[PDB]
Amino acid sequence: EVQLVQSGSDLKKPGASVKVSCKASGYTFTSYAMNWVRQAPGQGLEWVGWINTNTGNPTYAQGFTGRFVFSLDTSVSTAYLQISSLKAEDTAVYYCARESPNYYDSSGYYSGYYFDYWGQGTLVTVSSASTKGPSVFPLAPSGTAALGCLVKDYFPEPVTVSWNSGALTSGVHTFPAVLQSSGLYSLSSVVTVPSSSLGTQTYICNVNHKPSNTKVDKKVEP
Amino acid sequence: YELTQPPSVSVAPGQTATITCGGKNIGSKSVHWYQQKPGQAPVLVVYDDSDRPSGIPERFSGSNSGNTATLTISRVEAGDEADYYCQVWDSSSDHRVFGGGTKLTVLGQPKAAPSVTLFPPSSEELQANKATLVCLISDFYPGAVTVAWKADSSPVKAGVETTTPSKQSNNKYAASSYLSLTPEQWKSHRSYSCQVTHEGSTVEKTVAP
Ligand SMILES: C[As](C)(=O)[O-]
Repeated sequence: EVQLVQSGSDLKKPGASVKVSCKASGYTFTSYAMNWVRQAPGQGLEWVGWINTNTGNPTYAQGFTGRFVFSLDTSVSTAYLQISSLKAEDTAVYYCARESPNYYDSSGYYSGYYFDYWGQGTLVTVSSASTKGPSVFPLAPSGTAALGCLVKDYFPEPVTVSWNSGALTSGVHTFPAVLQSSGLYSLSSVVTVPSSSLGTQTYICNVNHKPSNTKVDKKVEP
Repeated sequence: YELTQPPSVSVAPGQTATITCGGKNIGSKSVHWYQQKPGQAPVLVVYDDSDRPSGIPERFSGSNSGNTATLTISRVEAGDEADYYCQVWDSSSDHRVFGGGTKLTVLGQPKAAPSVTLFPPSSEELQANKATLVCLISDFYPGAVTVAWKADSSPVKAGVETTTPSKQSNNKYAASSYLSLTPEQWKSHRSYSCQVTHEGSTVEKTVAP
């Protein structure tokens, strides 16, 4: 039962370095090659290179020469990926994958080489942004009316939005965040309500940004 | 060595999808196929042109001859909706190469035009010497949209930030776009428009200072 298990998400500043781990189990680590593949967000798979698990000798794809380093710790059946002088374009999910046939199989030349088992992936985020709590703004409605709230310029993800402390759930679209060129996030939540904006039919959005201890209750009025 | 794949393939459920992978003398190489469902890691679905790893259904097949390799998927289910990638090993360079990938869409519902909501800057934001126009886009199918902003008929490219579409609980998509301006820029025009193009049709909304 082959398993490849990767280290968790990592957030790094431009210029820094990352080390990503890949622990193998359920097979002879030193009998199979380990490959590394990159996937930038919303893009295709890109082969980074392979490492010989018996010698430690790495082979890099074109352009993955210089800042990418493969290494091993065979005693703990673990393979490492290191990326130095990080740039914002290094923001990607990194997968490790076992390759078949193995080193000692004579069928390799004609039948090789495919990635039969993959790790779950490690997201490496490269950003110059610091922790920042958001500003929350009411989005006033102009037989139904839409009202909402804008959760502006925070870092990092996540934030949660609820309406009237949870008591309001029907007609609620909470939209995924946008990443701005500043490196900060923004999102909106909108509620469609029957046009009964009673002088006191209160609509409050509850915003939580846990990484900055932000909790905001905003009344949304016509 | 280059592998060329069509970016997009659409299929009616129960019908058969065909995904091609072109390469000079690809027939002389072993071709493998990976299925990647959203938010998940790739899974090997076909290796050595036509073999299936254990657990992969008989509906998945492949062929490889001359300059084209093909992944065929019979009686397509909603569960088959994913990105498919082909891969080869090059004995000359000792590289493994991936094609650019094909998004497979299983058309499980009719075309739905986006519903668009446009909000002007709030009083609170204007007080903090800032101005954001919020364009909320929902319930569109298929999951692809283009957004353009307009001021006094002119195209606005600066200060625009748009999300990728996202699958909602119903099987429709949502997206949003934000236009950041200074309070003076906001007040300097008669109206601002958010224009959302979906399958060649534009849904437009206007807001005025
Ligand atoms: C039907 As809806 C809540 O996605 O506008």
